[PDB]
Amino acid sequence: MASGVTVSDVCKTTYEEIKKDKKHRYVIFYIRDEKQIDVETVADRNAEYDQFLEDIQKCGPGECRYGLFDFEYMHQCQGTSESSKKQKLFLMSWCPDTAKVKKKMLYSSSFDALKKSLVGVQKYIQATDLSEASREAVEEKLRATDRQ
Repeated sequence: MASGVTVSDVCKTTYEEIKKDKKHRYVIFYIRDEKQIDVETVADRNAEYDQFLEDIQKCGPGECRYGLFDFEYMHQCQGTSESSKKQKLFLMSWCPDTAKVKKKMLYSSSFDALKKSLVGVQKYIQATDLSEASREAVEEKLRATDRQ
């Protein structure tokens, strides 16, 4: 990583689909050649967050990953179960920053780089280790930027 990342076309095609048809519920980005952004994992609502969690950590422990998720979250308030169905896009960087510095240098540039490609996402948050990246930890950061 020499500060300045190239986004692969796989990211564009996924975004153009997820923005219109959104049958690519969440796209997992991987870091390409340690200087480019790539898409090496895609999944839809057929898989749940548990399967998502297990599969990514199975694919690799300590490297850089990203995830753009467009889902309709129903937020209810005041004990009134109106359930405000709000579709929200979130970007999450799955990368152990606490690991090898050569690895965290890579996502350092690309974290802001892909924001240009998947522009329109609401919140971008990083999750380092499996302790920080869990299904519950995912719902916490998505509601933290919401409104009661």
